[PDB]
Amino acid sequence: TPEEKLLRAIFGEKASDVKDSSLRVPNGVSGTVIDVQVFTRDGVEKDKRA
Amino acid sequence: TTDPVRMYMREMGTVELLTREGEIDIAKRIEDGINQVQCSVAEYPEAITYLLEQYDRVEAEEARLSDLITGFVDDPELAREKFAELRAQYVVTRDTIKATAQEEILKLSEVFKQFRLVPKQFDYLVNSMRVMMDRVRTQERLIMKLCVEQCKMPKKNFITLFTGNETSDTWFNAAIAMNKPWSEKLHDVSEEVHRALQKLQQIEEETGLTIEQVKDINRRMSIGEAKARRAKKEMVEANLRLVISIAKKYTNRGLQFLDLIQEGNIGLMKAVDKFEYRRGYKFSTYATWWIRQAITRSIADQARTIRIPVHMIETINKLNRISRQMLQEMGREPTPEELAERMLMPEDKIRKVLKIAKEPISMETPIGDDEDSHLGDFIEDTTLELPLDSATTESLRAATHDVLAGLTAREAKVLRMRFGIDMNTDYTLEEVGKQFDVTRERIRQIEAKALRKLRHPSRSEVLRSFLD
Amino acid sequence: LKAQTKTEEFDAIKIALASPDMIRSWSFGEVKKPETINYRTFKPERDGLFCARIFGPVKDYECLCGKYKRLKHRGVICEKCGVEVTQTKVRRERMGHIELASPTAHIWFLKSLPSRIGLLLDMPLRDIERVLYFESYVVIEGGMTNLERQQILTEEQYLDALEEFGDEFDAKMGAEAIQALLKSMDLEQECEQLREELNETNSETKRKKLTKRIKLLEAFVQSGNKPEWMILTVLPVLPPDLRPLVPLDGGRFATSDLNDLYRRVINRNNRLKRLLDLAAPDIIVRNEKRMLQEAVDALLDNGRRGRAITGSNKRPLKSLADMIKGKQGRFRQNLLGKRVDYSGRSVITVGPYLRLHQCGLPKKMALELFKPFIYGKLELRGLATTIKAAKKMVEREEAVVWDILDEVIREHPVLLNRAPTLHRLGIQAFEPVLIEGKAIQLHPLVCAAYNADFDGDQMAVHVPLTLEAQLEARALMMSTNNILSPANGEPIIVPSQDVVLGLYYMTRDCVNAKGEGMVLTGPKEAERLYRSGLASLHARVKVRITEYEKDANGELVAKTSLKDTTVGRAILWMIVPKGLPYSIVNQALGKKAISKMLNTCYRILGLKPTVIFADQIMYTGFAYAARSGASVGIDDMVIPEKKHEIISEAEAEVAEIQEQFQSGLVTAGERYNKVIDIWAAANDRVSKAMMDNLQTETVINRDGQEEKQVSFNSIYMMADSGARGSAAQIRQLAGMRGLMAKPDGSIIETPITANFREGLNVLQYFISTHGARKGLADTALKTANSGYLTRRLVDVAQDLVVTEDDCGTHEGIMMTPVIEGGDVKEPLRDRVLGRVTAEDVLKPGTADILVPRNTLLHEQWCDLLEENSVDAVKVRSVVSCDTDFGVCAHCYGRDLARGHIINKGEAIGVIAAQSIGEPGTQLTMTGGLPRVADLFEARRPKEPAILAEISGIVSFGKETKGKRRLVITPVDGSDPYEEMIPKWRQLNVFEGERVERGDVISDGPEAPHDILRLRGVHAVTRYIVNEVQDVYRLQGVKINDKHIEVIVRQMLRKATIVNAGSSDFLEGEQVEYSRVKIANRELEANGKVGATYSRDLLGITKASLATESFISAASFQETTRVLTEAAVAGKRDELRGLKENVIVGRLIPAGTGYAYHQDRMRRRAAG
Ligand SMILES: [Mg+2]
Ligand SMILES: [Mg+2]
Ligand SMILES: [Zn+2]
Ligand SMILES: [Zn+2]
Repeated sequence: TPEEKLLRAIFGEKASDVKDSSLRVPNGVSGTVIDVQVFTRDGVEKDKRA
Repeated sequence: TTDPVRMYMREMGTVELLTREGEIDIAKRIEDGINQVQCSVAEYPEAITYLLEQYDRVEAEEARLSDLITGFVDDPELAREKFAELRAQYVVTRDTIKATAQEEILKLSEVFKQFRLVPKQFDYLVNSMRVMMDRVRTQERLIMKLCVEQCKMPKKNFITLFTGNETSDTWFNAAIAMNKPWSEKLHDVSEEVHRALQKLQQIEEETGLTIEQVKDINRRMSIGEAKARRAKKEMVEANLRLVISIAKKYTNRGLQFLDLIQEGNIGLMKAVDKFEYRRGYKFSTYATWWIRQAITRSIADQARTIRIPVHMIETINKLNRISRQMLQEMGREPTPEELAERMLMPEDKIRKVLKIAKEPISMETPIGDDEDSHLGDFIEDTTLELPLDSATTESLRAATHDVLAGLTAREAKVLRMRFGIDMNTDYTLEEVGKQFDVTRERIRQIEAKALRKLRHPSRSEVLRSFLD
Repeated sequence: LKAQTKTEEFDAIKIALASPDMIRSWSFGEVKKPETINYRTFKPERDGLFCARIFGPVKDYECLCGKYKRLKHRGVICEKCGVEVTQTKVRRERMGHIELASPTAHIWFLKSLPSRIGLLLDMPLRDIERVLYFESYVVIEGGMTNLERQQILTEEQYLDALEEFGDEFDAKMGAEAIQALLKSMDLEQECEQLREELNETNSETKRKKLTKRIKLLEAFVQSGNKPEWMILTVLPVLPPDLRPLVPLDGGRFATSDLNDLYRRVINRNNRLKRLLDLAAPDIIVRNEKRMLQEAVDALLDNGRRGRAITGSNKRPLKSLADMIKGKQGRFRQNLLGKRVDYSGRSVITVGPYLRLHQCGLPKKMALELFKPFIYGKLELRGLATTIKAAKKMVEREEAVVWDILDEVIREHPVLLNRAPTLHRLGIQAFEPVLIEGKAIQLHPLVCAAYNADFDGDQMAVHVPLTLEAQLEARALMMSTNNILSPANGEPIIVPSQDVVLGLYYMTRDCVNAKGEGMVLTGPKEAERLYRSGLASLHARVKVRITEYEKDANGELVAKTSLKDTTVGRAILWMIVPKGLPYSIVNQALGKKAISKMLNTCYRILGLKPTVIFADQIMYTGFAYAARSGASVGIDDMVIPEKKHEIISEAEAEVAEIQEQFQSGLVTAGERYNKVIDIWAAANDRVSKAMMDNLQTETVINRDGQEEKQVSFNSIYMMADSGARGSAAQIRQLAGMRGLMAKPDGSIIETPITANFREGLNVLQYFISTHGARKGLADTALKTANSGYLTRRLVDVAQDLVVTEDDCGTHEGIMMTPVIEGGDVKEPLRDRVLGRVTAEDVLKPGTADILVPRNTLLHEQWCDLLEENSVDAVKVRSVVSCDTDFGVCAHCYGRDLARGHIINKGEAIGVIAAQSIGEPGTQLTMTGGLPRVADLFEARRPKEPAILAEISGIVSFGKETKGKRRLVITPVDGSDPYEEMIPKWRQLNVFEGERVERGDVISDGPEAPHDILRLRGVHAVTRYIVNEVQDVYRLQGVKINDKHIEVIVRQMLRKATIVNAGSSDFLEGEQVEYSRVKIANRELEANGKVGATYSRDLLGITKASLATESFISAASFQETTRVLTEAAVAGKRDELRGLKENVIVGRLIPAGTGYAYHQDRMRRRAAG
């Protein structure tokens, strides 16, 4: 909207075409990461970590 | 007993099955019925002249060869020369009414009966006749009610010198001198009846037929038309059992039984219209294709909550089949790319096709605990706006409006201008330059310094908290 | 002055039939296609069940085609696809319609139990269905020929009848015929016709059924509805977003069942439209019409036919009637009941440090709850630039916010609730106290009111947002404002268990202990003696005390004396404020005395002193109890030394009786009962042996030789004090426990000879199992019985609220002590306390006005009556209150959590119903809880007695015809009464006596219908309260008789006319209406006459059935029937009740809202 558009103009941030869906720790539960698994569809390239 | 399946099975069970000969009985009647109306249609002069007026529009590139004829009884060339024959037979028959005409008016019909017209055009003729005949009846009822009901004259003597005329004045002004009790009463309405006769006798000019002939033709036509439907209806009733036997195949495909047999019944209706017993095809084995055509064409079309094109369905069906041999053959079941090779197409479309193919799940599907907790109760609104945002929106105006009164009256005007702030749309910087009479680069410069003026803090400390 | 047009704040509601043109008014377009969404681009297909043209934009303020995407553009209809760009919200509002080819019947007016269309036409249902399925032809407007207007013909018969008469007679079939009938029907002409026939033929069989129809018809006439509208031309379609197609994860879709239904009706409708232009044969278009009729029915209410099932899923698709309907009535208002923001919950714990007005609230819970407040307070002082920065701060949890939260928390009550909310104390307001940790801390004294044990029960918290909600919580729902049960005036904040063992162990005395005999100046130096270890808590001591008495006129006298007491009671005196005497604390202070202590403190000094008092009692109770070091060891449970000997002697008796049965001296049945009695008697012996030994056997010495007092043994102190345990439960620990009962209920003739201090062997435990499981089952079921009962109760009362001040009637009921067969099962003082006098009461002598006319009888007044010998008092009751549509404050009583007379506007019906229902858990499975329900259901017993119908001499007439007639003969009045009574039932009635009307003409129970009819209103209400109160009091449950009286008043709300002049003679109707109406004739219009009525007795569940508001009835009754039966009459709901105002979501026309509704209700019928 206009005032948001002014906001980006003043603080000069390029508003991305992508939205943040990242999985984040629920509020208040806190622990140590003991494992990670990556399941991938057959045919998509496994990323570095995977 | 309710359950419309039962009251149908029993309403049709009354109609008795046709004998192998009996099928032909009704069918002969059909031909007879239609041929009567065809002959009844051939006898209309305006019906001829209209086709003439229509073909001159075809040769004038005002229509296409497909929008008038479907071909006759016996090509652009062939079409051109056949119409000339019609035009030829018309102009002889036309001038001979000096009685003896009868012999030639019979021939004008013959050429006209070879033409099988596109159904739409045919209907307009039929429409035009009855519309023209309503036009006659309108005038017929006016002259009677203004005489019989208003001026109090009996219909017994009103029809005596009528038969044969109902146009000229023998009945209107010459029946008033018979000195009957109802005779002298006819003078009062004269102005109103005789002026409306214009359209009545004009019909005999347009149609070129006296009000005498005008009734007979489309009356016989009505009889034939009526006759046709009678026979056709009769035929359909005999074959309902067939539709049921065919529709019993398609039950759970996702449409109701009675949904099926009704769509199938229509298929049976189509079959009667196009059937010819002269081809020696048993009517039983001929309609099956039409009924079956109707069932599937409907099931494909309307049986889904998300309607999908036909080829998509057929695409889908092949896939189930393939999974079958390969199901036990591969011992578990084929991989998402296995049937892909089996199928012609790009094979990654399997995934795309597989998505739209799923049927939506009932939002009332009871989930866990059975506690009337239902799936739909768990579907959150994503189009809503949480108040913690809407609150910051009401605030962001107050933020930006304040910082804009902290600037020069022109910087606020210029910045509210470059953006949509409290104004419909925003303005290209060229438009803004013209508004100020001081234009172009000048304005572009001021904007820069403005953003620069709110970048450093004192100003900057309040608006920064908006970013995350 | 101009009326209005746009949205004002509406009052009342109206319901009626919908015209086809009326349906078109709502409709913004015709749904012409079964299509939903495009199948690729998921956009709605124009024009189908989901349509931007008919209904609304998919996304906010944006055209569908995309030509107008700008937020400025609003009233703009896109030229490409007409879509006025406006919020997507309108896709939830705008309706639509469908134009049906053929008319279609509305299943609700067809299939609700009294088929409305059937009896509107006075035509049978099965026939109408026969006409609808095209299974026969029906006549309409027969003319003068051969045939009735409503007569039905078959195919051939119609043909036969037609050859004779072609025209001037008309018959159709199917829906169009029924619609033609309804249209042709002239109600006015028919009404007149019906009026004559009532008078002409005189027969009860005839005019009974006859009169029912004419009133109904004219109701429909005056209503404004036209009969034709029961047949649907146009069908409205519900807004798309109320039956959404919304996507899910994995790209799959989910949708409401209505689409499948709506789609079907459309397809079939459309197919039928096609079949008309194709001139299909009759047999098909007929079949298509039936299929369309079935399809519409499946849409509206599925299940009145075959119950169509949704596509590919066995489960039947849910129709519109099932969306409203449910269990029970509406889901919206049914428990539960709508989810609510600003709430939470967690496990609860103690927190004795808390004052009674506050509660421990976890730090994080308070943070997430007050989140909007914190934002506003944070940006009020400028610690956060803006709300966004504030959000980040509490999300960052900067340390600075904690001080700000203590500000926003301070004066701001929170509501605490437990799971089975029964009485109003199930919700109470508290002041928040910030607590590290995730557990809720709850003031111990309240754990009784909540029935909240600590076994892991969880409580829910609610934040009172609006200012009015904060002040409602503080001045009504606050903890400190309810310390007294509204069920009975006794304090519900009574210290519970740990505290009373503290105070019991504190004020108690042994014979010889440190400090015995000495004397002290005052309690201050008494504690100084104890705390230093010089004096024992219990030792006999004289100390100087200063007590106070306000016995002057509102004024405190002081008195000092030497009281003979102990050290503990001396120490305890420090807490007792001012005007209480030392007598209250000079005793041993059991749990019973410690509540009546609190009661007196409240009834004397008021509220404020009582609250802080209660706090102090708890603090000192816990403290000294902790000092006491009370514990329980295995040697604390003392078995009688004589137990084994008692068992053997009783073991000898069975062998005596056994020898008698083998030798035939006694019968088998006689054996069972004999043995059971001696074993039972044995149990009492062991119980009362160990009780004597356990209680006093502590035998101790002071200076002299020996002496013995009440035991200081641990387990005894608990039971004597009232802390925990009872002689019954103790008996199971030390003495033998009971004789269990086999599932059959036949108590076993070999009891459980062991106890818990010893071991139970295999058989004894296995036999013990049944009692436990049936106990749990019974209670778990008794849980269910109670809930339903309170439900039935609140449904019949509810809307009852204190409205007027004084109805000004001298009328009331006579209050005497209950005197059940022995001595005083309940005194007079409890029965009359807090009520208001009907008339002044005299001494035993006269020319003495004790209590002057109507006066609240409080504690002094009841004692002044008790000083004197006063044996009987007449009291205004809610059953006698002259106020119509409510209770006059004087007729009810004072009772509340406050002692003052009941305020104007309190909703008493609910608190009455809640108070009766809540204790119901403790009743048994004649007797018990189902017995209570029979009373409230008015249910006639199986073999009732019969009462003299009229006074005068009676005799027997005719002879055993399976009934032998009884003839009563009044002296002056008419004789004619002879009732046929089966004579094989034992009579009582003296065959030769004059019987007062209402005497016992036989024995056995009596129907309360009689008592009302023959004996009178006061008699039956006295009967109910005393019988139902018998049940509760037998369990030790205190329920003031008031609450039961209000339920009773609701049972008899309706009455049946006798005389005439303006009303319906035989009509059952509200005595409220009648009484206000006969006042409208005694001086108004014609006297006319009249009319005399007869009060009727309705059971609670039947009386709740009749409710003026249909929205209320649609809640708890059968919804379909309510809406139909209401929709025909065009009934206009004025709200006014509670149930309905909750539904529509406005102020309850009671309590705080009562001022409002009152101010609005009067604005009405004015100008
Ligand atoms: Mg408890
Ligand atoms: Mg518990
Ligand atoms: Zn558009
Ligand atoms: Zn009263």
